[PDB]
Amino acid sequence: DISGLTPCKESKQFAKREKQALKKLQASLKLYADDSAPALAIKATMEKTKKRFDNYGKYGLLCGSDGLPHLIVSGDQRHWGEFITPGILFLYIAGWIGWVGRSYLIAIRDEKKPTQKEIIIDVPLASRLLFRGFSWPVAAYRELLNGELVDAAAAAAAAAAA
Amino acid sequence: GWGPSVHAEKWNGRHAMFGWFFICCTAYAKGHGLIPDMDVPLNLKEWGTLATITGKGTITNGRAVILLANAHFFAISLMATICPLPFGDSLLLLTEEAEMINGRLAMLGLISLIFATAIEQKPMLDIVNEWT
Amino acid sequence: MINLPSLFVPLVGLLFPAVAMASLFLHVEKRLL
Amino acid sequence: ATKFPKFSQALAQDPATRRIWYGIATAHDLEAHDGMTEENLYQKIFASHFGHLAIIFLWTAGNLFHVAWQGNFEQWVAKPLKTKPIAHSIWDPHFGESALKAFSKGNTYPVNIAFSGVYQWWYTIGFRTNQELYAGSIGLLILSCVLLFAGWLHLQPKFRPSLSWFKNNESRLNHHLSGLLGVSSLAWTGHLVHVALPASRGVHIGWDNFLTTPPHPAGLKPFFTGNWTVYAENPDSATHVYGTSEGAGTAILTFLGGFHPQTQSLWLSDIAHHQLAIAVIFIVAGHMYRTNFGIGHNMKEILDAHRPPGGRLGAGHVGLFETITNSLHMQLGLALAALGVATSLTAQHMYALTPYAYLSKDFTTEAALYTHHQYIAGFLMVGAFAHGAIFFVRDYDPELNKNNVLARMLEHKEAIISHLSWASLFLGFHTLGLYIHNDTVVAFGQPEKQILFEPIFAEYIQAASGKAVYEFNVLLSSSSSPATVAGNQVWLPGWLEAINNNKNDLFLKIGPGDFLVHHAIALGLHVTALILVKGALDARGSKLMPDKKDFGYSFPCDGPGRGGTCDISAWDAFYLAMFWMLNTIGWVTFYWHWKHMTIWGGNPGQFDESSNYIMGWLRDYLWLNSSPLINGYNPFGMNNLSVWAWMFLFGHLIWATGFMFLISWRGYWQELIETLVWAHERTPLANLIRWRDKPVALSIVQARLVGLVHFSVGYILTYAAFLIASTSGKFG
Amino acid sequence: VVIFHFSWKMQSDVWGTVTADGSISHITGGNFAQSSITINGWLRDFLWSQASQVIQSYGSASSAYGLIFLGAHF
Amino acid sequence: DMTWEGEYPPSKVLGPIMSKMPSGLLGLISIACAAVCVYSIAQSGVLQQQPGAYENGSWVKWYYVLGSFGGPLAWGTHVASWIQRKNGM
Amino acid sequence: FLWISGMHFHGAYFSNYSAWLSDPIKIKQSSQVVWPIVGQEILNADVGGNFQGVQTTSGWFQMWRAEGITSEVE
Amino acid sequence: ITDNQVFVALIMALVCGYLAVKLAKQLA
Amino acid sequence: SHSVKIYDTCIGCTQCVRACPTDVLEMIPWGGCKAKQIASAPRTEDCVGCKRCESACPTDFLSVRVYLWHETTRSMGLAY
Ligand code: CLA
Ligand code: CLA
Ligand code: CLA
Ligand SMILES: CCCCCCCCCCCCCCCC(=O)OC[C@H](COP(=O)(O)OC[C@@H](O)CO)OC(=O)CCCCCCCCCCCCCCC
Ligand SMILES: CC(=O)O[C@H]1CC(C)(C)C(=C=C/C(C)=C/C=C/C(C)=C/C=C/C=C(C)/C=C/C=C(\C)C(=O)C[C@@]23O[C@]2(C)C[C@@H](O)CC3(C)C)[C@](C)(O)C1
Ligand code: KC1
Ligand SMILES: CC1=C(C#C/C(C)=C/C=C/C(C)=C/C=C/C=C(C)/C=C/C=C(C)/C=C/[C@@]23O[C@]2(C)C[C@@H](O)CC3(C)C)C(C)(C)C[C@H](O)C1
Ligand SMILES: CC1=C(/C=C/C(C)=C/C=C/C(C)=C/C=C/C=C(C)/C=C/C=C(C)/C=C/C2=C(C)CCCC2(C)C)C(C)(C)CCC1
Ligand SMILES: CCCCCCCCCCCCO[C@@H]1O[C@H](CO)[C@@H](O[C@H]2O[C@H](CO)[C@@H](O)[C@H](O)[C@H]2O)[C@H](O)[C@H]1O
Ligand code: SF4
Repeated sequence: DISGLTPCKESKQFAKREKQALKKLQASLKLYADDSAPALAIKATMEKTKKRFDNYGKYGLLCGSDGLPHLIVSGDQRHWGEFITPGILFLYIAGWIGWVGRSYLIAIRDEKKPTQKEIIIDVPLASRLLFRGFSWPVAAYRELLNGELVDAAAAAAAAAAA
Repeated sequence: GWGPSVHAEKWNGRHAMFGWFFICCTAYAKGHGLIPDMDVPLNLKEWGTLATITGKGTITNGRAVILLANAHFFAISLMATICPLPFGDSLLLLTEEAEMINGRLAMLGLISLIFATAIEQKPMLDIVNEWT
Repeated sequence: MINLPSLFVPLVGLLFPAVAMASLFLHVEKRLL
Repeated sequence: ATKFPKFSQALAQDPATRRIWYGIATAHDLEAHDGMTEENLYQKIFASHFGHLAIIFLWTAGNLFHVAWQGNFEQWVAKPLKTKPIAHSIWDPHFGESALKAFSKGNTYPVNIAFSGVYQWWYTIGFRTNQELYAGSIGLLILSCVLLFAGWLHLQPKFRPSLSWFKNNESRLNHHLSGLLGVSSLAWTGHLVHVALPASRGVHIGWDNFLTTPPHPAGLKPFFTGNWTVYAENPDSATHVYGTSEGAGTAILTFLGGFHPQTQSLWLSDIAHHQLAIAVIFIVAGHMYRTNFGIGHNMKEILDAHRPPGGRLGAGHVGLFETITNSLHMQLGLALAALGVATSLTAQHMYALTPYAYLSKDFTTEAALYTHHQYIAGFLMVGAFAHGAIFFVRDYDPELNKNNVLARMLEHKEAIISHLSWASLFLGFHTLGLYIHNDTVVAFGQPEKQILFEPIFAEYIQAASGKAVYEFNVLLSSSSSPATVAGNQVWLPGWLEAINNNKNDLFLKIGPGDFLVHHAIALGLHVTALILVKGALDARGSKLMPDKKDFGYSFPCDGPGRGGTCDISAWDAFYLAMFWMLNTIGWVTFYWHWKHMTIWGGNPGQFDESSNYIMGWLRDYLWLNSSPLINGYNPFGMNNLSVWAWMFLFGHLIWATGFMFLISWRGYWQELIETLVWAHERTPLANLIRWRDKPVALSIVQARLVGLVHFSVGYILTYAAFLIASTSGKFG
Repeated sequence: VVIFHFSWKMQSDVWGTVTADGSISHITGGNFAQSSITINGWLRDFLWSQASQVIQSYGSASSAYGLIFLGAHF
Repeated sequence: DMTWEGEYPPSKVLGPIMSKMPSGLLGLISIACAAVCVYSIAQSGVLQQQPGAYENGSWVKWYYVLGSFGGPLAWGTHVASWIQRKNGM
Repeated sequence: FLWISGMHFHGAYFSNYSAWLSDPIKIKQSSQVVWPIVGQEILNADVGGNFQGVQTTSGWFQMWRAEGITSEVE
Repeated sequence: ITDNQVFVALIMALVCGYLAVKLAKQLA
Repeated sequence: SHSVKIYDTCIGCTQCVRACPTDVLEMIPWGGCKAKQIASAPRTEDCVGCKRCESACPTDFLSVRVYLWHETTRSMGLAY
C-alpha cells in the first residue's frame, strides 16, 4: 500500500509486539496468589492490553516494518479517521473558545471599569456568552460581511516606521 | 639606528668578523679535530622531547655542542645590551675604518658562502676547506 | 629540512608573539602618533 | 587622533581600558571613521579586498605544501582504500613518550590525520605525485605576491580609481557573468578534458606533453564541422579499473548519469559537459546590459517600469536603483544571503551526489564536510539579516522610496512579525507536543500508541524522481509516462540504477522519524527568521522607542524608564538570533550524523525507531556514541584520539564561561574592580607600579559580544570533538 | 559538587556487598582514587557510567524518573 | 522616464524596434513563433523515440533547439502586441 | 501538621508496613499507589508483601520502627 | 622531496611577507 | 561628554532638574508654555548618563533626551 506499508492485521511484526507485551505481564503475574489485589490488577491490565491490539487490527491502520501504526495525512478520505475527522473536531472546539472569549472582551469594554471584569469575572454574563459559540461559523461569518470583524486602518496605533 | 644606519653596519660587521672565527674554528674541529662522540644522539630518557628531531630521534652531540657554544657567546652579549658599561658602545641609541672595510668584506663572504653551497651540493665547511 | 620544525615552532610559538605583544603595547600606550 | 585609535578622536581621549577594547572592535567599521569621505571609502575597501584575496591563496598554498612535504599522497594514490591520509606532522615538546607512539601508529613520526577531503579532491582533478603538489603551491605563492602588489598599486594616486568607476553596475555585472563565471567555467572544462580525464584513464598529461597529445582521437575536426556526437562515442566500460587504461573509453563529453561503478562518484565526462554547458549560459547572460556600445539594458530603466497595473505592489520598483548603488550594506546583505543559500546547497548535494573519486568511504570526512558547510551557512545567513538591519538605520531614505516595494514592507511590518510569530508558535506547540506524547507512551511500555505521521509528500517527490520503493508509480517510477519515455535514452538508465541502489545517498529511505525532525528544522528556521526580521523592521523605531534611528545600530539600552529597555537595539536582535542559528544548525547536524551512523553501522532500523521520542536521541545517539571519545585518555593510558577528548572538555569549559558574561551584568563587576584599584594603591612595593589606563568593567554591549563568542566557540569546538572521534573511533 | 562528592565516594569506598572471608565488593569497585583527579574521569565514570539507569528505565517501574530527567533538562 | 501610470504602459518600454511596429504584425509574429516552438518540440520528441536516431545524442538538431528557444520569444511578442494595441497602434 | 497527618495516613492505608516489619531486609518500602488510567499503573512496582506501589525514600518506615510502631492502627 | 625546493619556497614567502607589511603600511 | 537636548514640548514642571544626580540641568525663563519656563542643559560635562531625567519627564514623547557621547573620567563615574 501507500509507502510500501502493510495493514496492521496482516503485519507479522505487529503480531509479535502483541505477544511480547502479554508475555511480559504474565511473567509478572505468576508471583502472586490468584484472588489477591495484585493478581486482579495485572489480569485487568492484560485484558486492557489485549483489547488494545484487537482494536487496531480491525481499525484499518497501516503498519511498517517496525510493527507500529502509522498515520496518513495526505488528504486521503480512506484514512479520514486519522486526521480529518479529529481535525474538524478540534477546529470546532478551538474556534468556539476564541469566539466566546472575544465576545466577552467586547461586551465589558463599554463600561466604567473594563479591567475590573477581567480579574473578577461577571460569571452570570460569562456563562451566558460561553454557550453562544455553538454556532460560531455562522456568527463569525455574519460579522465578516458586516464590518464588525476587522477594524479600519485608521484605528490601529502603528510604530513610527509605518 | 634600526635599519640601514651607520651603526647597524658597524654592529653587523663585528658579528660577521667574529662569525668567521667561529666557522673556521669548527672547520678545524669537525674537520679532523677533537670533538668527542661526534655523531651519536643524546638520550630521550635524560633530555626529553626538547632534544628530538621527529619522534624520539634526538640531535647528535655535534649539533648540541655547537648550539650551546653559540649560547655562551650570546648570553654575555645579551648582558651588554641590558646592562651596558658607562664607557662601552651603545646599541639602540688599528682603531678605525679598519672595522668598517673588514666588516664589510666579512659580510660579503658569508653571502658568497651561501651561493657556493646551494649550487654544488656542498656543506659550508667544504668550501672553507677549498679556500683554506 | 627534516630539521626545520624544531627551529620554527619555538620561534613562531614563543618568540613572534612576545615581539608582537611587546610592539602593540608600545603603540597602544604612545601619546602623540 | 593622536592616541592608539587614530581614526576616532572620541575613543582616543578615554582614560579607561575601554579605549583599547573599542579601537580593536571598530577598526573595520570604515564609514564611521573621522573625516571619511565617500571616494576614500571605496578605495580603502578595494585595496582591502586584494589583501583578503591573498590570504586565501596563501592558505591554499599552505595545504598543498604540507601534504607534498609531509603527507602520504603517493602512497594513497596507490592504495586509496587502506591508507589514512596525512594532514601534517606534529612537533610538540610537551609530549610524553607514549604520546609519540600513539600519534605515529602506522607511520614513522607524530602526525595528524586529515579530514578535509583535499586528498580525494586532488586525486580526481589529476594530481598523482608530490612534485605536482609542490609546483601548485609555488604558483599560489607567486599569485599572492601579485595580489599584495595590486592592493598597494591601487592606493597610489595615479592608480586610485574614481567614484564613478565603482558605481558602474552595467559593466561590472557584464564582466562578472561572462568573464569571471563563464570563461572560468570554460577554462575549467579545458583542464578536465586535457588533464583530468586522461589521468583517470592511465594517461599522464603534464606541462611537458600537453601541446603534442590530443585529448581525443578525432582532434577538433568534429567540433568545427558540427559533428559533436563524436565526443560522446565509446565511453568508459562497466568494468573499468579506475586510473588505468583497462576498459577505458575515448569520450570526453558524455551524459551518462549516475555514478562510476568503481569509485561511486560522478563520471568525469559528465562533469566536463556540465561545466561546458554552464560556461555557455554564463557567457551569453553576460551580454544583457549596455556598456558604451549602444545595445543592452539600462538597469534603472528596467526597475522603473515594473509596476503591475493592478496597483497591488504600490509604486512598484521605482527608486530601488538609487538605494542599491548608494549603499554598501544592502549590497553586502544581498551577497551574504545568496552565499548562505549556496554553501548550504553544496552541503546537501555533496553528500547525495558525491563528486570525488572514493568520497563517501572515508566516513569521518563526510561528517566533517557536511557539518562544516552547514555551520558556515548559518553564519552567512545571520550576517545577511544583520546587514539588512544596518541598512535601514543609516542608509534607508524614506522620501526616495515613497510607496516603493521596500517602503510598503515597513508599512505592514506588524503583519509580517505577528504572522511569523504565529507560525513559530504553531510549529513549536505541535512538534514539541508530539515528541513528548511519544516519550510518555513508550516510557509506559505501550509503544503501539505512538503518533507517527508518514511523510507522504517527500516520498511522492522521491517516487517522481524514480524511486520505486514506495510503490507510487508516479512519473519517473511509472514506465508508461512521457517524462520517463523521453528520459530513457539520454540519461535515465544511469540515474535509475543509482537511485534504486540501497548502498547510496541518492534519496535516502525516509520514515516517520524523518518527518518529526523536519518540523523541528522548520521551527528552527522560523524562529531565527522571526528574530532577524523583527530586528530589521523595528530597527528605525517602535512604540517603546519611536526615535531609535537617532541612536544608531548598536547601543546599550534606553535606561530603566517607562518600564525598562534591555536589548532594544537592532544589534541586540542579531545577538539573540545567534543562539537560534547555533541551535537550528545543531538540530540539522545531529540529524544528519545520526542517520548516517546507523546506515554505516548496518542497522538503519535503530534510528527509524528511536528517533520518534527524545530519549532515543539522548541515549542511542549521544550516550551511545561518546564511548570512544571519552576513552581517549584514562588512568590505564591514552590513545591517538586523546586530543579530541581533551578538546571535548575544552569546549564544555568555554561554553560554560560564556554563561558568566551572559547572566551576571556590569554594575556587579564595576564595584568589585573599585576595591581592587583601592588594594593595589595601598600595598607597599606594588605601589611603585601603576596602570596608564584606568581599569574598568567591560561595558553592556561588550559583555554580550564576549559572552556570545565564548558560547559560540565552545559550542562549535565541542561538537567538532564529538562528531569526528565518534565516527573515526567506530569507523561505521 | 558536595552531593556529587558524597554520592561517588560512598559508592566507591563504602557501599557494597560481601561474601565469605570478608571479600568486599564495592558498588563502583574502588575507582575513586584514580578517576576523580581529572575532569574527564568525573565526566566519564560518574556522570556517563552511572547514567545507565535513568536512561534505560523505560518500560520499567522507574520510568517516571526517565521522564522527569528529560523534563528537567527542558 | 520609464515609470508609467494607468491601465497600460507607454510604447517606449518595448524598445526602439518594437515601439514603431503595429499591433497586428506583432500578434501574427507571436502566433508564428508559437507554432514553430511546438512543432520543433514535437519533432525532437519523435527523434528521441526513433530507433537509430537517438544514439549518442543524435536526436538533438540545431533547428529544433532554435524553435525551443523561440517559445519565450513568442510570449514576449504577444505581450508587445497587446501594449501596441493599447497605445492605439 | 496537615503534611505530617497525610504521611501517617498514607502509611496506614497505602503501604506495606506490616510485611516490612516482618522482614525488613527483603521487602522494599512504599507508601504511594497510583491509579490506572492512561497506562500509568506501571509505576506501581513489584515491591513485595503482596503489594504494588511507588518506592518512597523518606525513611518513614525506619522512623516508625524506632518508635515501636508495629501496627497500622497506631 | 628535495631540500632545495623547501629553501626556494620560503624565500618567496619572505618576499610575500614583505609585500604584506608594505600593503598594511599604506592601508593605515 | 554626553549630549542632553531639550525639545519644545517641555511644559516646564521642573521634574528633570530635581532628579539629576550631578547638577546638569536647570530651569530658565521661557515664554512658550503655561509655566513660562523651559529646561536647559548648561553643564552636560558632569552628565553621567544615568537617564533619571527621562524617567521623570511626563510628556509623550520625552522633552528631555540623553544621547551617549565620548566618555571622560567624569562621565565614566570614576572615584580613582
Ligand atoms: C647567535 C647569536 C649571537 C652570537 C654568536 C653573538 C656573538 C657575539 N656577540 Mg652578540 N648579540 C646577539 C647575537 C649573537 N651575538 C643579539 C641578538 C644581540 C642583541 C642585539 C647581541 C648584542 C651584542 C652586544 C651589545 C655585544 C655582543 C657581543 C658579542 C661578542 C661576544 C664575544 C666575546 O666577548 O668573546 C670574544 C671577545 C673577547 C674579548 C674574548 C675575551 C676572552 C675572555 C677573557 C675569556 C677567556 C678565558 C679563557 C677561556 C680561560 C677561562 C678562565 C677560567 C678557567 C678561570 C660576539 C661577537 C659583544 C662584543 O662584540 O664585544 C666583545 C657586545 O658588546 N652582542
Ligand atoms: C572579465 C573580467 C573580470 C574578472 C575576471 C574579475 C574578477 C574579479 N573581480 Mg572584478 N571588475 C571587472 C572585471 C572583472 N573582474 C570590471 C570591468 C570592473 C569594473 C566595472 C570590476 C570591478 C570590481 C570591483 C569593484 C571588485 C571586483 C572584484 C573582483 C574579484 C571577486 C572576488 C573573487 O575572487 O571571486 C571569485 C569568485 C568566483 C570564481 C566564483 C565563485 C562561485 C560563485 C559563488 C558563483 C556560484 C555558482 C553558481 C552560479 C551557483 C548557482 C546555483 C544555484 C542553484 C544557487 C575577482 C578576482 C572585487 C575584489 O575582490 O577586488 C579585488 C571587488 O571589490 N571587481
Ligand atoms: C563578507 C562579509 C562581511 C563583511 C565585509 C562585514 C563587514 C562589516 N561588518 Mg559584518 N558580519 C558578517 C560578515 C561581514 N561583515 C557576518 C557573516 C556576520 C554574522 C556573524 C556579521 C555580523 C555583523 C555585526 C553584528 C556587525 C557587523 C559589523 C560590520 C562592520 C564593521 C566590522 C568591524 O568593526 O569588525 C571588527 C572586528 C572584530 C571585532 C574582530 C572580532 C573577532 C571575533 C570576535 C572572533 C574572534 C574569536 C576567535 C576566533 C576565537 C578563537 C578560538 C580559539 C581560542 C580556539 C563592517 C562593515 C558591525 C558594525 O558596526 O556595522 C555597522 C556590527 O555591529 N557585522
Ligand atoms: C506564495 C509565496 C511565494 C513567495 C513570495 C514571492 C512572491 C509571489 C507572489 C506573486 C504572485 C501573486 C499572485 C496573487 C496576486 C495576483 O495575482 O494579482 C495580480 C495578478 C495580475 O494583476 P496585474 O497587477 O498584473 O494586472 C493586470 C491586469 O490589470 C491586466 O492589465 O493577478 C493574476 O491574475 C496573477 C496571475 C494569475 C492569478 C490567478 C491564477 C493562478 C491560479 C492559482 C490557483 C488558485 C487556487 C484555487 C484553489 C481552488
Ligand atoms: C492582423 C492582426 O490583427 O492579427 C491579429 C491576430 C489575432 C490572433 C486576432 C491576435 C491575437 C492574439 C494573439 C497573437 C495571441 C498570442 C498569444 C501567444 C503567442 C502567447 C504565447 C505565449 C508563450 C509562452 C507562454 C512561452 C513560454 C515559453 C516557455 C515557458 C519556455 O520556457 C520555453 C523553453 O522552455 C522550453 C519549452 C524549453 C527550451 O527548449 C527553451 C525554453 C527553456 C526557453 C491579435 C493580437 O488581435 C492580432
Ligand atoms: C683575522 C684577523 C684580521 C685582523 C686581526 C686584521 C687586523 C687589521 N687589518 Mg685586516 N684583514 C683580514 C683579517 C684581519 N685583519 C683579511 C682576511 C683581509 C683580506 C680580505 C684583511 C684586509 C685588510 C685591508 C685591505 C686593511 C686591513 C687593515 C688592518 C689593520 C690596521 C689598520 C691601522 O690601524 O693602521 C688591522 C689591525 C688596514 C691596514 O693595514 O692599514 C694600514 C687595511 O687597509 N685589512
Ligand atoms: C650598493 C650597490 C650595489 C650593491 C651591493 C651590494 C654588494 C650589496 C651587498 C650587501 C651585503 C653583502 C649584505 C650582507 C650582509 C651580511 C650580513 C649582515 C652578515 C651577517 C652575519 C652575522 C651577523 C654573523 C653571524 C654568525 O655569528 C653568528 C650569529 C654565529 C656564528 O656561529 C655564525 C656567524 C659567524 C655567521 C648594487 C647591487 C651593485 C647596486 C648599485 O650599483 C650599488
Ligand atoms: C532584511 C533585509 C535584507 C535581507 C533579506 C534576506 C536575507 C533575504 C533572504 C531571502 C532568502 C534566503 C530567499 C530564498 C528564496 C529561495 C527561493 C525563492 C527558491 C526558489 C525555488 C523555486 C521557485 C523552485 C525550485 C524548483 C525548480 C527550479 C525545479 C525543480 C523543483 C523545484 C520546484 C523545487 C536585504 C538585504 C534585502 C535588505 C533589506 C533588509
Ligand atoms: C627566521 C629564520 C627562519 C629561516 C630558517 C631557514 C634556514 C635556512 C637553511 C639553509 C641551509 C644553509 O646551510 C647549508 O645548506 C646547504 C644546502 O644543501 C647544505 O648542503 C647540504 O647538501 C646536501 C643537500 O643537498 C646535504 O645532504 C648535505 O648534508 C649538506 O651539506 C649545507 O650543509 C648547509 O650548511
Ligand atoms: S523636560 Fe520633562 S521634567 Fe523637564 S521641565 Fe520639561 S516636562 Fe518637566
